[PDB]
Amino acid sequence: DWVIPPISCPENEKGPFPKNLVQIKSNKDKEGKVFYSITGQGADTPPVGVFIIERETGWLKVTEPLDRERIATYTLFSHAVSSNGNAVEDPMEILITVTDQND
Amino acid sequence: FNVDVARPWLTPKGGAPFVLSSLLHQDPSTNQTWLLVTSPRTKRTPGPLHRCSLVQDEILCHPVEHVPIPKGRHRGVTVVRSHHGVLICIQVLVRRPHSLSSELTGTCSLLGPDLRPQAQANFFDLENLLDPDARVDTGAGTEIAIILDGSGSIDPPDFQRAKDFISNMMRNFYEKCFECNFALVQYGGVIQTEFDLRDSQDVMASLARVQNITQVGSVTKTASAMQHVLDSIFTSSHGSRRKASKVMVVLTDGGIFEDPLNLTTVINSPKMQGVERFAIGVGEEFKSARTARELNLIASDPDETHAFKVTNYMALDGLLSKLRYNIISMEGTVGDALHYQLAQIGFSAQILDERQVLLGAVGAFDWSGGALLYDTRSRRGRFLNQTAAAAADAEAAQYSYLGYAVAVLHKTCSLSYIAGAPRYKHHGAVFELQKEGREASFLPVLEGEQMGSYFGSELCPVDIDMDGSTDFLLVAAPFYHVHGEEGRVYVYRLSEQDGSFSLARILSGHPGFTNARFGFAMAAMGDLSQDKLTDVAIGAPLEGFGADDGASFGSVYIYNGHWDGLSASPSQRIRASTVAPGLQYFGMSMAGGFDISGDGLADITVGTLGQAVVFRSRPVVRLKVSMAFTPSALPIGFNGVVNVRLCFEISSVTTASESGLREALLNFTLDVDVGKQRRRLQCSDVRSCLGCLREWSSGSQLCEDLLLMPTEGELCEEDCFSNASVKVSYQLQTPEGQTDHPQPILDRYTEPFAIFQLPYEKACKNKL
Amino acid sequence: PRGQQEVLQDQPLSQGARGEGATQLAPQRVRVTLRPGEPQQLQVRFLRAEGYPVDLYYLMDLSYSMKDDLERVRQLGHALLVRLQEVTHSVRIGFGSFVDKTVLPFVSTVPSKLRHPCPTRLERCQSPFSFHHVLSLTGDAQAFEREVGRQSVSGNLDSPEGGFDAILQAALCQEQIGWRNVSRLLVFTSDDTFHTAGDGKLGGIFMPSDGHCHLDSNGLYSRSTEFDYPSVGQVAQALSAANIQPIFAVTSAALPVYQELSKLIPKSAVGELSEDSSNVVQLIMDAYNSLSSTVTLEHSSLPPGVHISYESQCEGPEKREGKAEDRGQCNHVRINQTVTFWVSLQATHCLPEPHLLRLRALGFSEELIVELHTLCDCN
Ligand SMILES: *[C@@H]1O[C@H](CO)[C@@H](O[C@@H]2O[C@H](CO)[C@@H](O[C@@H]3O[C@H](CO)[C@@H](O)[C@H](O)[C@@H]3O)[C@H](O)[C@H]2NC(C)=O)[C@H](O)[C@H]1NC(C)=O
Ligand SMILES: *[C@@H]1O[C@H](CO)[C@@H](O[C@@H]2O[C@H](CO)[C@@H](O[C@@H]3O[C@H](CO)[C@@H](O)[C@H](O)[C@@H]3O)[C@H](O)[C@H]2NC(C)=O)[C@H](O)[C@H]1NC(C)=O
Ligand SMILES: *[C@@H]1O[C@H](CO)[C@@H](O[C@@H]2O[C@H](CO)[C@@H](O)[C@H](O)[C@H]2NC(C)=O)[C@H](O)[C@H]1NC(C)=O
Ligand SMILES: *[C@@H]1O[C@H](CO)[C@@H](O)[C@H](O)[C@H]1NC(C)=O
Ligand SMILES: *[C@@H]1O[C@H](CO)[C@@H](O)[C@H](O)[C@H]1NC(C)=O
Ligand SMILES: *[C@@H]1O[C@H](CO)[C@@H](O)[C@H](O)[C@H]1NC(C)=O
Ligand SMILES: [Ca+2]
Ligand SMILES: [Ca+2]
Ligand SMILES: [Ca+2]
Ligand SMILES: [Mn+2]
Ligand SMILES: [Mn+2]
Ligand SMILES: [Mn+2]
Ligand SMILES: [Mn+2]
Repeated sequence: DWVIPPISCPENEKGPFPKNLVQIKSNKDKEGKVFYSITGQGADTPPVGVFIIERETGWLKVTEPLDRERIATYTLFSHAVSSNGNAVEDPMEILITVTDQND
Repeated sequence: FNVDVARPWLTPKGGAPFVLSSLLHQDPSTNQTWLLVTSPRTKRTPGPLHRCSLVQDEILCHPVEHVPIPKGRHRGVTVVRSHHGVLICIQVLVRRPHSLSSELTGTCSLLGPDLRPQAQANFFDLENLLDPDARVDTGAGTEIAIILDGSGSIDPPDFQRAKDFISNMMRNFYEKCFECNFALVQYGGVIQTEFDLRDSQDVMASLARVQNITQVGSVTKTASAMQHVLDSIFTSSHGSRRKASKVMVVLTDGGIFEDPLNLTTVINSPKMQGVERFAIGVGEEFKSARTARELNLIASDPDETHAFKVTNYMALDGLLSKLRYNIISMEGTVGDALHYQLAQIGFSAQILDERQVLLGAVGAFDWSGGALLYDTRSRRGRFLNQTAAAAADAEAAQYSYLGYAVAVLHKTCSLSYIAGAPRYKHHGAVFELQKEGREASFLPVLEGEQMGSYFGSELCPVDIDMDGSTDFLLVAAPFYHVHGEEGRVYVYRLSEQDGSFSLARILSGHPGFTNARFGFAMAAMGDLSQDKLTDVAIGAPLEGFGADDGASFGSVYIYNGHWDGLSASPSQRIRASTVAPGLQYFGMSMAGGFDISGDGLADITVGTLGQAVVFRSRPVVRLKVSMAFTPSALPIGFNGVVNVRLCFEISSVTTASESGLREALLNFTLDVDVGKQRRRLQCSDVRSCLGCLREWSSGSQLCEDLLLMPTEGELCEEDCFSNASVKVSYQLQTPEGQTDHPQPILDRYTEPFAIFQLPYEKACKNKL
Repeated sequence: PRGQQEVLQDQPLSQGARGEGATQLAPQRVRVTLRPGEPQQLQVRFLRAEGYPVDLYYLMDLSYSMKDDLERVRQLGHALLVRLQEVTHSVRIGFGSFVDKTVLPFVSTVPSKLRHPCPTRLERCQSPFSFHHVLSLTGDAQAFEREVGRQSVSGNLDSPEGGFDAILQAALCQEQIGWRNVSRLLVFTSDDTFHTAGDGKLGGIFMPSDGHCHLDSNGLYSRSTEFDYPSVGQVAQALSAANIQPIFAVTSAALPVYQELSKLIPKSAVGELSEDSSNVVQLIMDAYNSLSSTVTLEHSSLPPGVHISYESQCEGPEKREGKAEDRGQCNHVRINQTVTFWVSLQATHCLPEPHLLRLRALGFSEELIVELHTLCDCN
């Protein structure tokens, strides 16, 4: 299970960095320590680490400024593992849109 | 009388077999005689029947081959005999699936005249064997392990709902499944047993500890919980049974979290083989496919009807549909009526012909009874019972035990079966099969006179003159009470013209014993008196119980047949103490009438409790006695010699009488001039005539010449003109020495004396 | 010189239950001055104001057909004990139980039903047994009530119930049942016919029963499965040998079966265990009131030369024709009945001038004292 609102990050913001967009919240956290590892094109495959997540809290952060007009959307996933190494939540296909500036 | 209590043959004491009954059997086509003995099952006894024959003056025993094999406790071995074959029945126990009570019927094997096997019968599913048109001719449990998730991520309301599910399932399973036992476990974090299979023996306590369980939160360890359930609940160390079916009810949210053991490491493990699994989803967090996959992997292979929600209390049918039980109505409860479940067919038996046998059914229809007439060739039979259609109330006929004994009557026209019902109206009755129209049923013809006497528990038709008819019927009341249980045996003369029964005599044991149980064992022993009539034997196993040292106790009476019926008093009474020490309950089973000893005479067998005795029988010699005088008629005033001749000879001869006649002795006295105040004739050798003791040589003759003469002194002057009378009295004395043969005996029903006359010559025109 | 006889103390009769409130004999002291050839006489009287002791074994059926009738037996025990304890000071009451033999045709053998014989597992029940001695004869009434109010029902397969084994074992097991050898009553409860000798054949039991005790330390008749049920003759003989009077409190439906049994066991009585249960209590009171006694006058050894004799009179002018020592006894005394005696003393010669002796009823606490003064010399 997951608790995620719709996702978007505007174009070409001003720094500094990182900046918080949304939270990838698991569900079994009431029993403790559901760690994370975002993946997919955009985090762990070029373009490298444009989006990265903190391992315990779940904050999805933008690392450097964006533009849609080079890539329209950045699809992603999330591994979510417990402290014993076993997977907990299966990945959910986040899909972020850099919402156009009409330019 | 005939029976030779001097040299009784006994089976070895204590060791096998343990004889419960003994019966002699002779093969008509070979004239071989064996002493068959039935024994209960033990670690030593090889079977339920042995054949024992006399070799080196010792009874040696071996097992019969194709007889059925008893198993488990002893429950009854019947062996009956006829010149057509031997029939051996063994009461056996069988339990059917999902039945809470067991059946108890017979298994019977019919061997031929030579103890080879001929027919087989297994009286289970008796309704199949029955053919109600057959002409009657007359001429493991289950164990449920509840694994309940109190791991947290389950709010208390969901815990309470799961608790209610547990309680409702438990109550229904206890109500409608009897052999069901429960266990419970809770695995939030640590694994914590709440009650065990041993606790489930008390329904109320187990149901009471359900609604009291408290939650443990923490983390969701399903795999470790299941491994613990396999390793510490479904194990004999905690009351789990080997054969009982095993089931599980995982009541989980499907949220496995931080558990060392892969849940496939457990479901594919060796121990999960043969264990059913039901999953149930507590609460609602099934928003994703992972929970569904986990919950179904917990569920057994057919996911249909193995995954549910706590809200559907109808979830666990199929278990309640397949584990349903049925009870035989018992002593206050409702249930299936007793038809044939505990019939005990084969309790008594009678071989009628080479094809047909008649078996008692003491237990049929609430122990009313009956008798199954079984045609072994075609394997079909008819049930013969008392008719309940005359009045709708059949309750009056329950617990009659009709068929406790069975017999036949060889009337001049047709057979007529009879069956003892030793609890009819608490007296007992003897029934007779009567036939009318298209129906054949038992009706009460004889009735007892005392409560608890067991009148009709033993029957013995007797053909007193061996002519094909049945002249008397003996009916036993072994527990008749005057002071103690002395026993009693009625003697019913049987009418040739009408075929009805009329009482003739009532027989009772020797006075002085209060606990004889006279009438327990009756057997028509054929001909023992060597006179072509039928002799009977009646046992009294308890005669002598507790007397003196208690070395031995029991008795057997012999009733010689007579032209007008069974004798008034017994001709012999064999006592336990006079046979050999260690005989207890001597007289409980009897048979005889065949030559097992090696000479032409018939021999008897009396089985004690734990031994069998075999008695040879003695020849009966009846002596022809004749005489002559010299001079033939006493002259007038005779002072001269009165020479005598007294010739003895035998009147009936057999091979055994020839073998044994010639080592006993003859003893005869002469009494002269019987009845007078004074005698006319001396005895010239007083020592001789007044008593002699001779030995007998050969052939059949033994004669002696002895001398008399006129009395010494003045001769008589008051009775000179009348006759004299000479009386010879003979007795036969038998030494106890070790003569190989049975020594003879004089007939009991013939006078031991013979009288002659010695006339005198009167002075009239005619001397004599 | 001339003789004299005198009475030295006075004591009236009373009708108390206990010894202090009860009176057994005439006053305690008298005097007699004997002289050679001059007999003197004294008068005595006896009364049984106290009641005899009693012993009462309550033996009830615990098969399932009795579930509806158990209230009746539980009330019958209480209504019996109250009545008996209101009359006799020294009652003892025990308690035993029975179901049937543990072999197939009589009792189911499958383990599940052998543990829980009742139809449903929610029922409170107990495993089958043949005889279970629960409470040895005791004077503790509350113990009897507490125990009889605690037993649970068992199961069975056939309507006939084996209570004959229990009766025989109660008769034969005297040392551990607790009989006092005073007066015995057995109260047997059931609502079914009974098994008799011969029925064991159906279960494969061949060994005839034997007259010996077979109670384990816990009270169970464990070896029951190996012996046959006793015959009515054996039961009658055993009860007669032990002087036990049975009283069958049986249901109105099983009553016809037990009214024929009452004819064979001579002294027995049969009643109906109704909802009121006063008739059975009355039967048991009639059995208790049958107890009678023969009172004899004991006496002490006389001094040299002295002699003594007796005479007796029953209710009414009746005497006893047997002279001398026979007239020292009177028979057929029951509750609150009285008899009388005369004792004559004589002297042949004197040796001690003063002397004393004592007499009493046979085995009674109260006694009599006589002071003798034998004289030879003149006044
Ligand atoms: C087995 O024993 C029986 C009984 O003793 C034997 O039966 C007897 O058999 C004989 C013939 O073998 C029958 O007839 C006899 O034959 C001649 C005249 O032909 C004569 O010696 C006799 O008077 C007699 O009639 C005899 O009647 C018959 N006995 C009876 C009672 O039926 C049988 O033979 C024996 N079996 C074997 C195989 O030895
Ligand atoms: C003598 O034997 C006959 C059978 O040969 C007995 O009659 C039978 O009695 C049974 C009693 O249970 C009847 O069974 C019926 O079966 C079903 C299933 O329960 C149901 O329709 C009835 O409630 C009843 O129980 C059976 O119909 C009846 N007749 C036959 C032909 O079998 C008879 O009771 C025996 N008499 C005595 C005195 O024992
Ligand atoms: C031959 O038999 C007669 C009886 O038929 C025996 O007579 C007995 O003799 C004894 C003394 O020896 C007497 O006391 C008996 O009264 C006689 N009669 C009976 C019936 O016993 C006689 O003894 C026998 N002869 C021998 C040598 O034993
Ligand atoms: C469990 O076993 C499966 C294969 O059966 C494997 O793919 C998986 O990684 C193992 N571990 C877990 C936590 O499921
Ligand atoms: C049961 O109730 C008792 C008090 O009667 C309590 O001590 C205990 O914790 C409760 N829980 C269980 C599981 O027995
Ligand atoms: C009763 O009397 C008998 C016979 O004298 C004696 O053996 C026994 O000990 C006494 N007491 C009991 C309880 O049987
Ligand atoms: Ca005839
Ligand atoms: Ca004869
Ligand atoms: Ca012979
Ligand atoms: Mn959890
Ligand atoms: Mn009842
Ligand atoms: Mn009952
Ligand atoms: Mn019963």
